[PDB]
This record gives sequence, structure tokens and C-alpha cells, in this order.
Amino acid sequence: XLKAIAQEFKAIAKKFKAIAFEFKAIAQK
Amino acid sequence: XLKAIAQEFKAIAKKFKAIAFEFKAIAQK
Amino acid sequence: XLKAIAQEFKAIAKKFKAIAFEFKAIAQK
Amino acid sequence: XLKAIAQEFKAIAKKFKAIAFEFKAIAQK
Amino acid sequence: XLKAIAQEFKAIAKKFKAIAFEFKAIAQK
Amino acid sequence: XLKAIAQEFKAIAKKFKAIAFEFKAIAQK
Amino acid sequence: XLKAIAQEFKAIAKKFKAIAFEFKAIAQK
Amino acid sequence: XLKAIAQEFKAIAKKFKAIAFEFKAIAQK
Amino acid sequence: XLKAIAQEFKAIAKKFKAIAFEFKAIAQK
Amino acid sequence: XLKAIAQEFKAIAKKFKAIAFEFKAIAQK
Amino acid sequence: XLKAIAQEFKAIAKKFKAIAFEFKAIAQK
Amino acid sequence: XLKAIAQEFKAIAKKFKAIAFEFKAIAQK
Amino acid sequence: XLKAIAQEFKAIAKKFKAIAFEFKAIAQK
Amino acid sequence: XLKAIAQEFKAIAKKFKAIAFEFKAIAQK
Amino acid sequence: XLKAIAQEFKAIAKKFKAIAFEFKAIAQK
Amino acid sequence: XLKAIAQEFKAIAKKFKAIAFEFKAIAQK
Amino acid sequence: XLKAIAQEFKAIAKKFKAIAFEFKAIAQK
Amino acid sequence: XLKAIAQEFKAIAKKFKAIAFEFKAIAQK
Amino acid sequence: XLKAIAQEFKAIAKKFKAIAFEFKAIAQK
Amino acid sequence: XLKAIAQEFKAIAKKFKAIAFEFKAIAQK
Amino acid sequence: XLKAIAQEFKAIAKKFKAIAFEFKAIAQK
Amino acid sequence: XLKAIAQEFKAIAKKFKAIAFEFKAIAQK
Amino acid sequence: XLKAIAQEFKAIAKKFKAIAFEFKAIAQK
Repeated sequence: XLKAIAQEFKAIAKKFKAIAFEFKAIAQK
Repeated sequence: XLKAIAQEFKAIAKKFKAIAFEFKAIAQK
Repeated sequence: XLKAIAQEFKAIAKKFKAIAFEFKAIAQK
Repeated sequence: XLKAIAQEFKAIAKKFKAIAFEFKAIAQK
Repeated sequence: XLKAIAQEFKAIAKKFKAIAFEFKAIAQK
Repeated sequence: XLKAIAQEFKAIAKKFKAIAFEFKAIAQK
Repeated sequence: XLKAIAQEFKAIAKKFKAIAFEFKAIAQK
Repeated sequence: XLKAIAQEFKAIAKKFKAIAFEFKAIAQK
Repeated sequence: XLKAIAQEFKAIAKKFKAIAFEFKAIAQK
Repeated sequence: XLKAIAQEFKAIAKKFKAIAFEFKAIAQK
Repeated sequence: XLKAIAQEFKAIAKKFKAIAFEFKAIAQK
Repeated sequence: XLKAIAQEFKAIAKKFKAIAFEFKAIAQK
Repeated sequence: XLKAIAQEFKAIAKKFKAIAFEFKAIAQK
Repeated sequence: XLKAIAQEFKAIAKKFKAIAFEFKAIAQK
Repeated sequence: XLKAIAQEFKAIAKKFKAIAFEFKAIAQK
Repeated sequence: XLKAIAQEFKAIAKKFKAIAFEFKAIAQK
Repeated sequence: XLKAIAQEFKAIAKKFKAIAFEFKAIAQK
Repeated sequence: XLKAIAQEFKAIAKKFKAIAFEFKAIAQK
Repeated sequence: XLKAIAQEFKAIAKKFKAIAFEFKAIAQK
Repeated sequence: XLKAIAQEFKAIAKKFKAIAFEFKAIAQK
Repeated sequence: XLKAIAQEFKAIAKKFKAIAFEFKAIAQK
Repeated sequence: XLKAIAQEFKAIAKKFKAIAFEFKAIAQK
Repeated sequence: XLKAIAQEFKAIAKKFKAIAFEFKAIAQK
């Protein structure tokens, strides 16, 4: 396990926030 | 959108982080 | 938990169709 | 594309509903 | 369950691989 | 970007297939 | 909330453990 | 010390983890 | 180390400041 | 409360900030 | 330092006694 | 809880006094 | 240049940090 | 203080380092 | 940048005036 | 001193503002 | 500029030299 | 210290004179 | 050595420092 | 200045002290 | 070394002429 | 002053050049 | 100062005459 699943969801949540932040940059430019 | 896409993906990132957190909490339990 | 997990996945599925919808808009214009 | 993304994320949302549904049964029994 | 969840996650992973693929193509054109 | 987008989605796909694998294991034991 | 409070408390508990682990190395060295 | 300091910090970390779990429990209630 | 310790405590202080912020919010509602 | 709690946490965060600063100084010299 | 850090932890301990004291009243009323 | 929170903060404050006193000694010798 | 100016500014920044570190010693004593 | 002077000098040292960083960035540009 | 350079020099000028004002205090006491 | 240093830092801060201002003109034209 | 920048920097260097001189005298006396 | 501070300021003055001289050159070309 | 020459050079070096420190008194007065 | 003259004389004194040092070193050799 | 002595005497000579050059100013003003 | 001092030190500097020159010859042969 | 300067100069003159005397001797042997 469960621990690996939880930490991996944490990691993919971080990646999704990075993606969110990313499209915002293109949205401006 | 393009602002909507970024804020959306941020919301999904937050929800995934919450899921990760909940799985971590239930892992020890 | 489990109940919160299932409830939050419903929200995630809801938000993804909004993603689909918003890329649908940019697919045209 | 842009059509592929819109059609594809719709399938993603449809799937996540199925996971949510399955977790509902897991919560019960 | 639990197996159906694994199959759904595998399918979602394949879908996101396809999306990543498609983004490489659209990034050039 | 858009190379960042494709890379992030490729990583997300890999992480999801890892989760699928993990759930395959937890389904057994 | 109250999720956030438990969240930082767990995180800070981990960080204190990291500090303890670290100072042990200086204790040996 | 330093060993006493390290085990002490470990004790504070464990107490904070317990408090985290405590707010996690009280959050629903 | 010692620099890691200093960075770790900086992070701890930032977390505590944000949670003081949070407790301002919970004080209201 | 609850305002006293928040003020106390602000002070505590300030003190860890100073402590973190101080280990940076002692680390060099 | 080293005197400053030791002097500071005494203040931190005093602050935690006050916060605990306050949660004692919070538990009552 | 609330009582457990308050009593555990008493313990934490007690640990911090020991840490302070311990740093005092090592600051001398 | 422009490289020489940047390097000189970096050196000046280092000397100021050294001065900062130094004054703190006079502050303690 | 004399503490304020030292922390001020540290801050301006950081500022000068950032300025040097900026001329390094623009030097190649 | 060039805007960042000018803006940062404004902060530098602000800190040096504070240093002046601080040294004046010592000149009195 | 002490008065001389406080007076001189005032002039230095005044100058740095002029440099900042001139860099504003450089930024435009 | 650009000559004004160089002139102001030379003046600042002169003033810093004066301050440095003064500090040697105050260090003895 | 105080002599170290005086030496540091003399070095800073020399560095600023060099930077001013460099800007004199870049002003021409 | 020769010794007398070096000793007298050191003496006159001290005398010049005295003269320098003397001149500064007239410099303000 | 007079301050320039005073620091000039101090430089002379330092040079004479260095000469004395050198003559002392060569005297034993 | 002998060479250092000869070089340093040249420095002494060029500082003395600066002394004279500065004196002629105070001769008038 | 007042020309007396300046021209006198001017002759002193002129002499010291000859002394420097003569130790230059001594260093060779 | 002005008188102190006056005897300082005559002391320097006497010391220089002693140096000349010493160099006359070392010139011989």
C-alpha cells in the first residue's frame, strides 16, 4: 504494499501539478 | 480555455495528492 | 476509508470529462 | 490532432467512473 | 475485485502512453 | 513546451502501469 | 480542514526522524 | 550527547506522528 | 552535514508558518 | 482561543527560522 | 554559538507548555 | 482527542527542555 | 565584457556574505 | 543591533549573487 | 533583464539606508 | 566615529538608487 | 549612459575605501 | 575583527573600481 | 649589522604609523 | 585632504614594516 | 631577496610624490 | 610655507628612486 | 598636534642618520 501505491500517487500528483503549471505558460504565450 | 485547463489540472493534482494521503493513512491501518 | 476514495474518484472522472469538453472547444476554434 | 485528445480523455473519464464504482462495492463487502 | 482495477489501470496507462505519443507528433506539427 | 508535456504523460503512463502491476500483486496476497 | 493539519504533522514527524538519523552520523563521526 | 539527542529527536518524531494520526481520526468526527 | 540540518529546519519553519496561517482560518469559521 | 494558538505557531516558526539560520552560520565556521 | 540554540529550545519548550495549556481549556469548553 | 493532544504536548515540551539542557552541556565541554 | 562583470559581482557577493558571517560573531560576543 | 546588520549583509550578499547570476545569463545572450 | 537589475538595486539602496539608520542608533547608544 | 559610517552609508544608498534609475533608462532605450 | 554608471561605481568604490580606512582606525582605538 | 572587515571593504572597493573600469570600456564599444 | 638596520626600520615604521594616526585627529578637528 | 594623506602615511608605515621584516629574514641568512 | 627591497622602494618613492602632490593643494586652498 | 613641505618630499621621492635603482644593481652583481 | 609631528620628524631624521652610519660601516667590511 500500500505504501508504494500511496507514494506513487503523491509523485503523479506532483507531475500533474507541474503539467498544470506548464499549460499556464503556453496560455500566456 | 487555456486558464481553465491549467486550473483544472491543478485541481486533479490536489485530488490525487489527497488520494495518496488517504492511502498512506490506511496503509498503516 | 474506502468510501472517501470512491467518492473522490467520482470527482476525478467528473473533472476529466470537463477536460474532454474544453479540448473539444479548442479542437474547433 | 486535437480530436484524438478530446475523444480520448472522454474514455479516460468513463474508465475512472468504473474504478469508482468498483471501489463502492469494495467498500461494502 | 481487485483484478478489474489492475486491468483498468493498465488500460489507462496504455491510453496515456498513446496521449504522450500524440503530443510528440503535435509538437512538431 | 510541448516536449515537456509528452515526457510528463509518458512518465505518468509508466507510473500507472506500475500501479497496475502493484495491484496485481496485492490482489493475490 | 483537518486533513491538512494531520498532513503537516505527519510530514514534520518524518523530517524530525530524518534529523535524528542525520545527527547519528555526526555522533559516529 | 549526541546519541541521546538522536533518540530524543526520534521520540519527538514518533509523538508528532501519533498526533498526526489523532487529528486524522478526529477529522471525520 | 550541517547544511542539511539548516535546510531541514528552514522547511520546518515554513511548514509551521503556513499552519499558523491555517489556524487563523480555522479560528474564524 | 484559537487566535492565541495561531500567534504561538507564528512565533515558533520564527524561532525555527532563526535556528535554521544559525546552523548555516555554524556550518561554515 | 552554541549557547543561543540551547537558550532557544528552552523558549520553544515553554511555548509548547502554553499551547498544551490552551488545548486543556479547549478540551473542556 | 483533545485530552491526548494536550497531554502529548506536555511530553513534547518536556523533551525540548532536555534537548536545551543537553545542548547547554555540550556548549561548555 | 560581460563575463568579467558577472564574475566580479559574484566575488563581491561572496565577500559580503563573509562580512555578514563575521559581524554575527561580534554580535554574540 | 548587531544581529540586524549581519542578517542585512547576508540578504544583500544574496541579492548580489542573484545579480551576478543575471549578468551570467545575459552574457551568453 | 534589465528590469530585474534596476529593481534589485532599489532593494540594495533600501537596505543600505537601514544600515545607516542602524549605525546611527549605535552612535547614540 | 560611528557617525561618519552612518552618514557615508546614506550617501552610498543614495548613489545606488541613481544607478538603479539609470538602468531603468537603459532598459527602455 | 553608460559613463554615468562607471562614474558612480568609481565614486562608490572611493567611499568604500574611505569606510575601510575608518574601520582600521576604529579597530585600534 | 574589525581588521578583517576593513580588509574586506578594501577588497570590495578594488573590485568596484575594476567593474567601473570595465564599464568604461564597454561604454565606448 | 643588518640587525640594527632592520630594528631601526621597524622603529621608524611604528613612528610613521603614529604620524598617520596623528594626522587623522587633525583631519576632523 | 587629510584622510587621504593619513592613509597614505599608514601605507608607508606598512611598507617600512615589510622592509624591516625582510631585512630581519635576510640578516640571519 | 634584494629584488623585493628595490621594488618596494619604488613604491615608497611613488607614494611620496603623491604626498607632495596632495600637499600642493593644501598649499593653495 | 607650504611649498617647502611638498618640494622637500619631492626631492625625497627622487632620492628614494636612486636608492631603489642602486639596490637593483646590488641584486644583479 | 603639530608639535608632536615636529619631534617625530626629527626622530626619523636621527634614525636615518644612524642608518647611514651603519651602512657606512657595512660598506667597509
